Parts: sequence; structure tokens; C-alpha cells
Amino acid sequence: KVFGRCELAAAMKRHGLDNYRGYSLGNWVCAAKFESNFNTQATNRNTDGSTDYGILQINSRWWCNDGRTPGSRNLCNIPCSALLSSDITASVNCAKKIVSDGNGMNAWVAWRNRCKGTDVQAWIRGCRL
Ligand code: NA
Ligand SMILES: [Tb+3]
Repeated sequence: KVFGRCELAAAMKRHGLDNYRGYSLGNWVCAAKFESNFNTQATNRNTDGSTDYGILQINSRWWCNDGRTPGSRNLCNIPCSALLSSDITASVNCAKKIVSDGNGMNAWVAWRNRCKGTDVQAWIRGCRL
């Protein structure tokens, strides 16, 4: 599923990401926009053999099992395919565990490089919330 900006903002608000670990909703929408362009089926193969999956491009090295990342973990205890569903529940729950790590939203490279320090509230501007 390919979300619209305000449609995802509402879906993410409904699943508790607004101010989760102190990160306002706009941070989450901005991160999803640049990680996946709001596409739940987005995947990106990394040079270490791992793959990033879903709306927030969650990586198989630590967070999910895809059966093809040599030396990996599955801390969200899910198959990586669960991060590609039209229902964003699994992606939100695993994102909650990632952001609870010592590095917070810095875990998402696109968030750190394109969202952090910006006027992120602009990402929820004009949205039904
Ligand atoms: Na894994
Ligand atoms: Tb850590």
C-alpha cells in the first residue's frame, strides 16, 4: 500500500507514534517519506547482505528474520515480510522497540540526515488529526 502524507500521519497517530519516546508525529511521517516514500512494500538491499523492509525500512541484521542475512538477529521476533503489509501495525510495533534503543531516531539514517533539526511539524500540515 502507498499512503498519502496525511493518510499515513493519521494511521501513525492512531497507532500511538505521536510523542512516542518524545518524538512528535511529524518526525515519524518525515522519516517514512524519505525511507520508503510512504510505501509499505519498499525494500532495499544493503551491501552487507541485509535488507531494509517497509514504511520505516527496518533492517534484517538486528530486527526481523528474512533467512538470508548471515549472522543476523530478529529482536522484533517477526518475519521481515510482516513489515511489508498494508496494515502498518507490525512496522509501528517494531519501530517502537528500535526507537527505545540508546540512539533513538538516529537509528533511521534518512531521519537523521533529512528530518532531524527541520520544521517537521510541516509534515502534518493540513492533515485530518
Ligand atoms: Na535477521
Ligand atoms: Tb543499542
